[PDB]
Amino acid sequence: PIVQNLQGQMVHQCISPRTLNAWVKVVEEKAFSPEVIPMFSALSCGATPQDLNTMLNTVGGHQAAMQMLKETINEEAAEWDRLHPVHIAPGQMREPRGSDIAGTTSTLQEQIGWMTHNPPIPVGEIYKRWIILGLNKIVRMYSPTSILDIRQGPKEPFRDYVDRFYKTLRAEQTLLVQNANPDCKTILKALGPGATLEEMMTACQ
Amino acid sequence: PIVQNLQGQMVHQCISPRTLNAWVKVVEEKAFSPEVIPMFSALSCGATPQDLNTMLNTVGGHQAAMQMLKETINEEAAEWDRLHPVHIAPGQMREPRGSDIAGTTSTLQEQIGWMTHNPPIPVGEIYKRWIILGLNKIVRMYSPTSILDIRQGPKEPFRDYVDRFYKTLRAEQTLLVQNANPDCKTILKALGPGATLEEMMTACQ
Amino acid sequence: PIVQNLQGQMVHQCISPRTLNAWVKVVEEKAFSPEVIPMFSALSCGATPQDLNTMLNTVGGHQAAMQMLKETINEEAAEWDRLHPVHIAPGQMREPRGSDIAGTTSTLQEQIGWMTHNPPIPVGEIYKRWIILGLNKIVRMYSPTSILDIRQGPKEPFRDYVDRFYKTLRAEQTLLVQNANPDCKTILKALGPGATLEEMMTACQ
Amino acid sequence: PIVQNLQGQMVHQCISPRTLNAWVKVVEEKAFSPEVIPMFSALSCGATPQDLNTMLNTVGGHQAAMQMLKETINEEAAEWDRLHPVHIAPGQMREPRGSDIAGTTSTLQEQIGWMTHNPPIPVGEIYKRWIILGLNKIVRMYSPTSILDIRQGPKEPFRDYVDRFYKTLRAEQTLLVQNANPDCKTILKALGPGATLEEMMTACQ
Amino acid sequence: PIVQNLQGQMVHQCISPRTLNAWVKVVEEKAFSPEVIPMFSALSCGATPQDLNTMLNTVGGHQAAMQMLKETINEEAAEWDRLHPVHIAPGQMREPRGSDIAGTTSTLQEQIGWMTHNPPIPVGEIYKRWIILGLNKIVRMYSPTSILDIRQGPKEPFRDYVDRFYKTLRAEQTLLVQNANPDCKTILKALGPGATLEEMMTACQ
Amino acid sequence: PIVQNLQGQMVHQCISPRTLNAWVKVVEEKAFSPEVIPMFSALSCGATPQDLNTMLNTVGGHQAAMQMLKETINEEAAEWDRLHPVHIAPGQMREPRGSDIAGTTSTLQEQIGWMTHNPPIPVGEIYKRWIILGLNKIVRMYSPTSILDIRQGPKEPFRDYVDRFYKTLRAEQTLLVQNANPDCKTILKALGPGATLEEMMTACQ
Ligand SMILES: O=C(O)c1c(C(=O)O)c(C(=O)O)c(C(=O)O)c(C(=O)O)c1C(=O)O
Repeated sequence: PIVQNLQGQMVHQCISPRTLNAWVKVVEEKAFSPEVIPMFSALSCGATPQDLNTMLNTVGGHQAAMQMLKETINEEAAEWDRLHPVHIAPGQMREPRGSDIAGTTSTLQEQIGWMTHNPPIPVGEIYKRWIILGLNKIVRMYSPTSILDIRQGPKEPFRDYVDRFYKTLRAEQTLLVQNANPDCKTILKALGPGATLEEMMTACQ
Repeated sequence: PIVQNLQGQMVHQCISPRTLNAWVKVVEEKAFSPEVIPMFSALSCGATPQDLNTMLNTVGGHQAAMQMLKETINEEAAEWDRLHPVHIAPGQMREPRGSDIAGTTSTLQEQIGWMTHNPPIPVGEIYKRWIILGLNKIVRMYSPTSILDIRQGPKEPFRDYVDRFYKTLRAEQTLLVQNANPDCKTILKALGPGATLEEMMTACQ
Repeated sequence: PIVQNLQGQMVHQCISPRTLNAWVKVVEEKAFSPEVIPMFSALSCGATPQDLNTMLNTVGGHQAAMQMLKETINEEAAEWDRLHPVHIAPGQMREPRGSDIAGTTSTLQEQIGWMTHNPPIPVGEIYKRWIILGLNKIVRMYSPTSILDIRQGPKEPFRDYVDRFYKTLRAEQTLLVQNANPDCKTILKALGPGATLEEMMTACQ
Repeated sequence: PIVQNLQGQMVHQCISPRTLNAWVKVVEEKAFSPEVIPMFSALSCGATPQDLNTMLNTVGGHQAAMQMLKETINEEAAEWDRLHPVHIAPGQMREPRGSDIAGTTSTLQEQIGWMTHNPPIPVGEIYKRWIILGLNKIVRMYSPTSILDIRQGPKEPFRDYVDRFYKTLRAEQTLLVQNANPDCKTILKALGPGATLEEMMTACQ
Repeated sequence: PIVQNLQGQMVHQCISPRTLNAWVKVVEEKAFSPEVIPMFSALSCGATPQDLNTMLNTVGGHQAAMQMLKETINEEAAEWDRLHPVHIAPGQMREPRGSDIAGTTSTLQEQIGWMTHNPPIPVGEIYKRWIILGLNKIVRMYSPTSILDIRQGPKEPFRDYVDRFYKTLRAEQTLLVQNANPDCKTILKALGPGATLEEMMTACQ
Repeated sequence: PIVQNLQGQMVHQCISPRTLNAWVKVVEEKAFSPEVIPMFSALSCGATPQDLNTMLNTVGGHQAAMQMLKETINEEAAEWDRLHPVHIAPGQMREPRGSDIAGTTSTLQEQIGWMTHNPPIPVGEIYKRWIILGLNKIVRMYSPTSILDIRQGPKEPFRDYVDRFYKTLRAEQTLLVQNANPDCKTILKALGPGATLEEMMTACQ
């Protein structure tokens, strides 16, 4: 990543073994559950494109997902090149193409040059956005259940049902009441409109 | 978070893999037991709003709770906007709205600008207060037992009973004596008024 | 905590995830065995009152103990206010009350101001003393056995007996010989007065 | 490795116990699965040739692989010497031979001298390229299955089949449709040409 | 401990949670096996007397040993006071007594003052020597077996026997041949005088 | 060890708990498998003689090996004294004897003085060489099998056989073909001379 040193200059630092292991382990344990995306984003804080490829490339499983991700990245790269055509002046900085942002045709030094320029050409942040776009599609693809099929069991605590409901809604990216069981549905219908989730949860507790 | 470097300037630092993992693990292991709140507060020391959302968003379970939390945050944000209406001067700092404090409509750079201003506009601390307000409501909601139902068993050591009593009181946010078993109740009644907890515990040991 | 930076100024630093976890784990594993107190003291090196409350508040169990601790803290705070009555001059430092030392009515900034003043008003150290006073009372309360009941078994190695003896004495805060078994008692009686523990242990080995 | 200090000079640092352990553990757990190579590359960020040999030499198993790697390294070293023949001026820097790049005939001090020269003679990066060339050959050798033999089972979810397919293709370094089972093959044939992987995966979900 | 900062001044640093845990764990796992002493010495590098007491006091078991250690420390302290009698000049440094070196009657500030004086009065190193003296006595006391009773079994590999022999000798603080089994004894007798351990081990392999 | 600080001076640093634990654990898990030596060398990067003794002395088992190591060290020390006889000028640096290099008769301060002199008298590196010489002898002694006895089983994959072969050769410090099983021997004989290991392994795959 690029970080501020103690003196206050923006310097490149090696990606840490702790960061590398954290990402690999979270993918092993959580696959593409929605909460993996904000973990990815936080673990890649200050990442160069090189770092971002490192993180993606260190994943051993899920190669169907990783191939879908490349497709998304290539679509975003092509759209970048459409909006940002490029024409080298000796010792000067060239303008990044899509594949330079994605780290496949740019060097680490070029990446550092862009990201620490004044003003910065934030190739790490641009690439991270494309990756997250791609990961969101994967999360939704691998979401196993429609919210229409999240219905409260006859003996299921309301809390547990609501957990399943909003878990599913998050992965999928009135119905809460309609899908409740008969006893809690009746209680919730008599709360009237504009009840908060807290009030519903209290009511069916 | 925003931290003091070695030289003494307030700089942004990436949230650490250790911090991220600690929060996720404490929620996995403790759910919304009351002691999770001071852990949250300590793990988010110096946090930007971005960091605070990261921590909340990396939680995979408990989505009923996370949705209740958003409701609380939105109520606190709306009350902020009521008390702090906002009117951009080129190169100048805009005033934060509720949704800027909550990190949903403000950039990391804006957040850093506010938090390191002289005097600081402490958007991380303001947001953390709203979050803790929300978490406290959740702790109380998920508190399983009334203090009225914490009663000492016939063979239950007084210490163990008092542990359950104050554990419950903490989650719920004279009765100690009334809920004691017959033998310890008699001992405690004869200590008279103004006995300390230490003296009660000694007496029934 | 407040620490010396690399340059040599006294700066506030966030309490680390490692420190937080170490304290929580030691309480989980050891409860109020006497050795927990020096661990507490070492883990809270340079602690502000805020840090000290964090450590105490992150403990999930033992709420009978934590309530006894508050009582001790309140007694020490009241005695502080008796010896140190307080009368704000714009931009000047106010004098700390007991509840300010205990971190319940003082801000982090006030705490830093006191602890880094020249000379320092060491509110973290003062509060830590009160807490340790309280923890010592708890260790003694939870000490399960009188030293009078630590007696050497007929087949019990002398070393193991002495371990139990001094373990108990430490928790409780001639008898070694009297409580020894008949065979070792006879050996120890013939060593005469002024035998070291080493010599006794050698003698009964 | 060679790193930037806080002041901004390029200094040698000892390889960390964390880095050493991470590499050894990844080889123990993953052997020569393709994802081990980007992990190697990231763990050896800023590595001297000495560091690179350390990492390779700390591997206890897989000595057939490590011997094949030496062969590749020696071929790359010989090709370096063919393109870069060398002729010592007192106190001056000598030009590196292949075996100097590979760290077998150069000292740590010579390596640091080359890597921190202006412009740098990047012996660590040159050697890392040769090593990765060698590791790629090993990954391919140890790839157990031809892509021709990755065929979807009659009850096998399409996702799981695609995972196996691209996993195999990666190790090996239209067919997706041809190797699908009859039911999904029919669905995929009716999508027509130019279907994305996402669309295929959606179609057979 | 007292350490050199980045600038090069001798500063106090808090004892780390990692150091504290390492010591406690090594005592839990190894008790007073001889190798615990060099681990102690290395873990207490730069330690103040306060740090040294912390390490000793965090040990929960082995209180017979810890009491023997105090006896040794008190003997060394008394001998210090015999050789170094002491007579306070306002703002000046007082001379340390034995109990000041042992950290029982000196403050952390006094300890830092002595250890960072020019020339240093190395109270941490002096105390560490007394502690190690004490620990050595304990290692020897808890050594379970005489070297006279380490004899090679009829089927026991010579290597394993030599391991037991020198393990015992280390704890206890020609015979190798005499205690060997008949077959290896005969081989070793025919090597003649001045055989190295390597040659003996080769001979009986 | 001696390290470069952030400013760029060569300073002494305490050996870290992580380093100490890594060495102890690698010896526990791997004993004197050949790969332990490069791990030792990397873990003792920048080590003083004091640090090197610490690492060796913290090993609890393998005392036959540790005694053989001392013998090797004493032979290397005696040869040092033969080549480097020594004659103290007030405030000046004395010349190191063999036992000073081995850290048994020199102080930490003397060691630092030699290692940071201009030019450095690299006593840590000199001692490390002697230790590694000694460790190599031990690796070879504890090598359990002659390369003559590594022969491919009738059903043994060629890869697994080659792994055992080069593993053994490494510990021991044409035959590959001769020791292959009949079927692979025939294949390898028909490749002709100058086949690479890769080509042999491909051929028998
Ligand atoms: O191994 C490290 O270099 C390290 C250490 C460490 O010195 O033990 C610590 C640490 O002080 O405990 C920390 C840490 O602050 O938690 C880190 C870390 O930043 O994660 C590291 C490390 O860089 O790995």
